[PDB]
Amino acid sequence: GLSDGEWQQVLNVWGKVEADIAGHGQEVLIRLFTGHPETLEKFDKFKHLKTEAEMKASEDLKKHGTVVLTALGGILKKKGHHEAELKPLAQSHATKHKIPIKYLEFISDAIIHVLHSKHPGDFGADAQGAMTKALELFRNDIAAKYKELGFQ
Ligand code: HEM
Repeated sequence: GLSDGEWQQVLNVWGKVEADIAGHGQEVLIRLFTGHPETLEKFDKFKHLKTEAEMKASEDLKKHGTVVLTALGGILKKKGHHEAELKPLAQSHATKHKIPIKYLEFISDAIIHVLHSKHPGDFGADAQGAMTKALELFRNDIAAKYKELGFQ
């Protein structure tokens, strides 16, 4: 649960992402894969990537970063009223992709890391607080659907 002022911060931060969605999405995925190499094994289409240079050169990885962040941005713009948008993603990630909730924690922290890396000094303490709460709400509502499905 976020206040109006916290949502305002979230959507202000998101404007930074929307200026370069593919560059942000690429770096989020690279931070996830290099920091937590077990996550790469969930992607049949990226498991061939052995080095970060290959990851950086992959146009399909940048494409997938755009897909991921476009979906997250659509959820964030709902300011918590995201049941219809979140349900299909929870279902596909539990039943088809088999993504443990832990990996959603990993990517949440990676988003925070990339924002500081690309906007040093321009991602203030209030903005980090609000973004973190929004990603926690997203993860918690996914977790509720995972529990319904019995997925661990
Ligand atoms: C911010 C969190 C994330 C968002 C918004 C997101 C969004 C999406 C979307 C929109 C798709 C395509 C449609 C679908 O299959 O449902 C997708 C595919 C996928 N997601 Fe996620 N995702 C997230 C986190 C992750 C994480 C943490 C992993 C694994 C570590 C992951 C693994 C996958 C895989 C394996 C696919 C299928 C890729 C393919 O072969 O084309 N997702 N995701």
